[PDB]
Amino acid sequence: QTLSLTCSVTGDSVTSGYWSWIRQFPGNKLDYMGYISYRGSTYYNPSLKSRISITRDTSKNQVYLQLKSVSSEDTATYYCSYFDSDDYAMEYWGQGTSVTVSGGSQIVLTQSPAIMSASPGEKVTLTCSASSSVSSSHLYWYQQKPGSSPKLWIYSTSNLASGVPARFSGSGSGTSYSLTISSMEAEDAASYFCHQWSSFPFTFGSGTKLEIKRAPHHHHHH
Amino acid sequence: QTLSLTCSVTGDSVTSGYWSWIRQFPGNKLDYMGYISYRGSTYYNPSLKSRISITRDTSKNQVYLQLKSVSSEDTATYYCSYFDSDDYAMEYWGQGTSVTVSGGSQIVLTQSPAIMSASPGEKVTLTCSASSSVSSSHLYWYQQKPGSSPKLWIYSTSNLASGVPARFSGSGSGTSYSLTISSMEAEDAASYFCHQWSSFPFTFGSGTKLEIKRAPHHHHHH
Amino acid sequence: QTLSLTCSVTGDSVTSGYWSWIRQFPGNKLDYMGYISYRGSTYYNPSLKSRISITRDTSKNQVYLQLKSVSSEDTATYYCSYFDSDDYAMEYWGQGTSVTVSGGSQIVLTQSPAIMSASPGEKVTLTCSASSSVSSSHLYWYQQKPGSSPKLWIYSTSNLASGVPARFSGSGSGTSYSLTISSMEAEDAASYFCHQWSSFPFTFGSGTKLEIKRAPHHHHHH
Ligand code: NI
Repeated sequence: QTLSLTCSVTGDSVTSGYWSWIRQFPGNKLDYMGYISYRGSTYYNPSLKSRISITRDTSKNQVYLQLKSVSSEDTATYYCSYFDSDDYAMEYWGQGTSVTVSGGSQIVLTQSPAIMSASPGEKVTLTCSASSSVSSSHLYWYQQKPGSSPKLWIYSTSNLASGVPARFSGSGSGTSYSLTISSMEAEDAASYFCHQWSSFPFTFGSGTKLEIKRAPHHHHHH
Repeated sequence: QTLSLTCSVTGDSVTSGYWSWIRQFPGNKLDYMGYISYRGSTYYNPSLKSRISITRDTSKNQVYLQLKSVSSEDTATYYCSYFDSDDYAMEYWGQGTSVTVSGGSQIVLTQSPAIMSASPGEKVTLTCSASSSVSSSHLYWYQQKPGSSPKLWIYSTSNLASGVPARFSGSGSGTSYSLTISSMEAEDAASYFCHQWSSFPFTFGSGTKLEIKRAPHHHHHH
Repeated sequence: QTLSLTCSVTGDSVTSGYWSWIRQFPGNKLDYMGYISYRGSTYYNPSLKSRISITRDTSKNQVYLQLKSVSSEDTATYYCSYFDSDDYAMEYWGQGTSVTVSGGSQIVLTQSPAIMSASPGEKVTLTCSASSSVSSSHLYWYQQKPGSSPKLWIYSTSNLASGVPARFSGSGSGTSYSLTISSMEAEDAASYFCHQWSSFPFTFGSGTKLEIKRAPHHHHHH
């Protein structure tokens, strides 16, 4: 029983780049499966390799993911991301197709805490601990709102994607990195995953779910 | 005026299976349109048949839905689900394309209540009443969070999709089935639809919207 | 460095219509890029024209968006909408593919306020001010819930898409238009954008984010 999914984020055009498949398990732990480059070369995450096969068909203009010998373990939502660059670097993510099946070492990134509780205007600080050293220009932060696919929020440790509101910043180097918000705003109620792609295989943090309380209220009418 | 939508969840590969179109009306009442099998055979829901036409093109690797003679009544969001099995059973849903048009018997599943209000840690119990007897291994439960497409939560009455947190269980047989949560968790704030596919045509419940209160608070500072 | 995206909302079938690309910037300001018609003719928004190129391939059954000379400014989420009509008028939107890049006159519609705070059952009233006169049958209202793509809520100023709950209405003419809800309902917690397509180039309002308070509570146990 094989899993076969299609991807088609990019159009015609396109002269290079890297299509990568990524799955998110329930629990939200993100997993980097592998990629296929324009000139045909692929990379599969060792955790599989024997099972996974990424391919493409410029004839149909579709990129495929074949995950042989599936089992309830592969139940997750699958994303297909496209990545290109010179100095300018483009990154777009597909929608996530949710898959459910029935039959019942690297740089590990440690997100903490698993769920930060914040009221509005409050200063917020999230930490990501890398099980080893990671190039500071290959450390990324993604924001994900329930139902949406990951949005590149901060790239190269401290650089804010265009449009990220000023209240955000990104600190770090070597094994300890962090993201902070000068002061909540409820539009920041999401999940933040740190990402590292300097060491193969590429990894993601477990997640911090960020959500704000309501703020105080009183009843001295009174 | 015809409605023409495409689907492409599966990739190359694939040696069988059943692509099925399903629409969700505003109100969230889900509707099972029909399916097309790999070896070419189709099934259309009687409510239409004269209007609907499902087809595929392995050349473009796309599955199509043609719904002739549309009218404001067909305004809904359309999903394309793929279903395969031996003993292992794969099921993945497309994204939902939202359609809006302007011009102004079976086993009916009864969800109840239409909207359960729960605080955290509370025991929760949702009921689904079938207008007739339904095979207990063809009764399914789907969870849908606003904006997302249905996620297979429980299959065969009481079996939890991999990753469904332990606090969930599924009771039932014959005409009365139910789903319960040992104790809320706000991540359970979604909609739960029961599904039956033992009797043609296949049907879905109306929906229960599940959402939690906040929990108590006090002000004895004091 | 060019941006190349694909679209495939429509299926085979289809005898005309207009595929249009629209981007939404972080901040949510919506932007109308252009369209391509079935018989091949295109229209590009003047803000670009030199950069944008819309095309299609009936061979692959895909519609493309090529946005040459990208820069962090084009970071947004891109939608592909399909529009057809005789008297019956079909409109469906794609999913939004989120794009992020790194390198650091018309009828302007003014949404107000940028964020209305409402408790349940309350009468709500949102206003849209057009920098000039707009045909009242080319003024539209879209609802967007975080993570979802715009849903056509009201068309031709005052006509409710099928399924829009009765509590909604749409007032206006000439330069001032408005949308109202007879009484909240928390399922109305979304964003509402007014849209005008009588004058080229077509425009969208900035957005009003609509969200309800909780309602009062007391503690006289007591
Ligand atoms: Ni109180």
